[PDB]
Amino acid sequence: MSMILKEIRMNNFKSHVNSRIKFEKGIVAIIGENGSGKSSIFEAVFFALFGAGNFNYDTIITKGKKSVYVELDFEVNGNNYKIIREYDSGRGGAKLYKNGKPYATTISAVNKAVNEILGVDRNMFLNSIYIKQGEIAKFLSLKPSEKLETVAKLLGIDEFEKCYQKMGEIVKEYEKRLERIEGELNSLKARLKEMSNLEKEKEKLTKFVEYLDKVRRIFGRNGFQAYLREKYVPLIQKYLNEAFSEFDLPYSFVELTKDFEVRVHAPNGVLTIDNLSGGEQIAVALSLRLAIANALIGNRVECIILDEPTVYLDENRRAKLAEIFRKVKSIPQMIIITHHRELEDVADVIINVKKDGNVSKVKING
Amino acid sequence: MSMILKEIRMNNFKSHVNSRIKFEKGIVAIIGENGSGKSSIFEAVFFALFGAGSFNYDTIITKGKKSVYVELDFEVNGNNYKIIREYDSGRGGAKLYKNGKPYATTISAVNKAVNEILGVDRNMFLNSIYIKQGEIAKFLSLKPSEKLETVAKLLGIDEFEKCYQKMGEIVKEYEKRLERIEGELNYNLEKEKEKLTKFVEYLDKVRRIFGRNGFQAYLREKYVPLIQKYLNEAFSEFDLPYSFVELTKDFEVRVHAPNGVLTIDNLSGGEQIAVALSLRLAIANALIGNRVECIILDEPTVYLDENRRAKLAEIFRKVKSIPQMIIITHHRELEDVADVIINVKKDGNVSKVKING
Ligand SMILES: Nc1ncnc2c1ncn2[C@@H]1O[C@H](COP(=O)(O)OP(=O)(O)O)[C@@H](O)[C@H]1O
Ligand SMILES: Nc1ncnc2c1ncn2[C@@H]1O[C@H](COP(=O)(O)OP(=O)(O)O)[C@@H](O)[C@H]1O
Ligand SMILES: [Mg+2]
Ligand SMILES: [Mg+2]
Repeated sequence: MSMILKEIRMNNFKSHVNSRIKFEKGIVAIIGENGSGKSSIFEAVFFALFGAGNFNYDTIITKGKKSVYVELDFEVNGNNYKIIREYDSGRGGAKLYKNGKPYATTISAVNKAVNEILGVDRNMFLNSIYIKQGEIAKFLSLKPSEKLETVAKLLGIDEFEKCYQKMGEIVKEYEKRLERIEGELNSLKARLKEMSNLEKEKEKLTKFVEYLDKVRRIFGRNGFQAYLREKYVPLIQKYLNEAFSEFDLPYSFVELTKDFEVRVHAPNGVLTIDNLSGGEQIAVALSLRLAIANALIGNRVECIILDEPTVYLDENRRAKLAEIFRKVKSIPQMIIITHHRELEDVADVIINVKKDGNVSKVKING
Repeated sequence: MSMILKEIRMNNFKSHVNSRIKFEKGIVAIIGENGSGKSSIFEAVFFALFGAGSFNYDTIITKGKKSVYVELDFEVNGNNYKIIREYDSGRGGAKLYKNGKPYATTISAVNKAVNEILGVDRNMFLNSIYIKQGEIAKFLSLKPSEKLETVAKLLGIDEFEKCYQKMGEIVKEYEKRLERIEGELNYNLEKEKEKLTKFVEYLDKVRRIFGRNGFQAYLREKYVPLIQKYLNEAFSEFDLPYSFVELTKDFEVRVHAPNGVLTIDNLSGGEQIAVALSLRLAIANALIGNRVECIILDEPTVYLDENRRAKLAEIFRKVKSIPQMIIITHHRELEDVADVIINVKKDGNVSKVKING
């Protein structure tokens, strides 16, 4: 389930000693000089949604201060939630309202409530709503085989591989111990009791080893991983094709393979993103990233946040992406953070951020 | 396998726009005012070894800049590696040399090469070479609960607990589908139904046989003998007045003194610190299999009262088994305890590194 952001109030959150930003649907541009406090705005949003995870409040509390307060009004499934998360000199606290009425009141409940509502862990969610600095540029830069890799990372594949490997550890540990035992099996009372128990341990470990190995395969490449691929690929390919129509790409059919290779079927070829022209390469890259976000949540994303989406792009490409932005319609609320003033011409609502001597200020114009 | 650090060159890495530090064996003290750029030096070392973990390049690139470059020369098993990891405006890259000759050239290969070389994941390694500010202090004050706990936190019980959740969340998913299946079966690929019900089975077998104390156990039968052995070898080097030190299968220290077994919260204050460093150092040896080559203590003195800072200083004098012990701090005194001394001074947002005495 995807949310639509509505409003946030913050107290002593890094450079935002006292800010109150209201978001609207359509295309919102958050324009402000580098370091003016743009990104903090969202860290606070995510702080409001999941709170501390054990991290250090020294990182979000305004330097000098010893208390921070974030209040976020968002919307999931039409229902309007207000979540407040505060911290005052050691004493934490959090509460969650639903359509005006109290719903959760303890840090523990609120966290549980929030995850019950969104339907995904903090990471899955974060990747379905937040696109990091110049990601679309870094992507076109990766070698083809690295473009597959980051799709898998975004889907949480590597997550399971990482576990496949930890299980591997345990397996081997139990195997070397089965060697350390087999050897030991090859005063007189205890020597015999120990011998029996060494046999006993042998029966115990050779049993767990088999288990682990099976559950190790499930974390592996053709276990749950393959399953996840088999589940997302189709969804991504469906949204990839919607995007191609939306951003008006001259191809009637885009395919995503299990390995996550984007294949664009054209007249005389079955090309890859790298075969596309810079203009189209940008379009496809956004399409893919927007698709993944859809796949991570199930349906279509409500709100998508693009942090400095035009960062490592030349002057000509920045312009193309700007035009591609103008095409977006299928995403109720797209938030664009940037220092490029031009992008304002692509927004329905603009929010200006300007640091005033280590104190972020927010004004609405355009 | 443990490494010995030799040298690192960095470009636009946080406060180090252009620094080049050369490390030497024995005891190296990295002294510099708070915030002068000491710790970044090592973040860069670790950046050179594993690259952007899972990460935001905005965090390591000098503010204003849009490119960072780290070049680390280290040594594992006598072999001398030079690993270079760079990032220029979106375009990443990495290469690894071995004894002068190219060995790995792609980010993907280098990472794979590095892990093939060290023999442990980024975390296991990191804990076998980097003692985080406070760790020591945490062992002299934390309750007997925290201790025996915070110990396993080091052996990696956390990473194992995430896979514990994964497992439960994979059974949940397998059940969501096993559902759709039954649905479709009422209102050939019933074989998928078999594969899934079978996995949900294996998953629950391990899920229970490893519950909250599943890894707890596994850990005890892998690091404990070693933590002890190494914990002992430390007691000797430090000249502790005990012939033997036991490690309860619960990661608790049992010092053996003439008047029977003695506990940590009952030993000499000066030995408290001494024992604490021995335990931590031991845990580092266990994590890697053999004796650590290089051990980095980041501000190992913070949280200690005047007197204790002095004791630890003197216990650092005794450390001869570790070929390279790197001390980071903003306590000038400690330079007395160093063979080499690297000074770090921030010159208006730009770290500078000098060599002295
Ligand atoms: N803990 C803090 N207390 C007060 N100000 C902070 C804190 N942490 C960071 N800042 C300020 O916030 C700025 C960085 O904010 P950020 O939102 O990342 O900017 P932007 O996204 O506009 O590039 C820095 O300019 C810094 O001075
Ligand atoms: N990305 C960055 N670009 C430039 N300077 C940075 C960056 N990140 C941190 N710093 C600066 O470096 C200092 C922190 O460096 P650090 O090496 O952690 O210090 P120390 O270890 O001496 O306490 C802070 O003083 C901070 O202002
Ligand atoms: Mg930003
Ligand atoms: Mg430091």
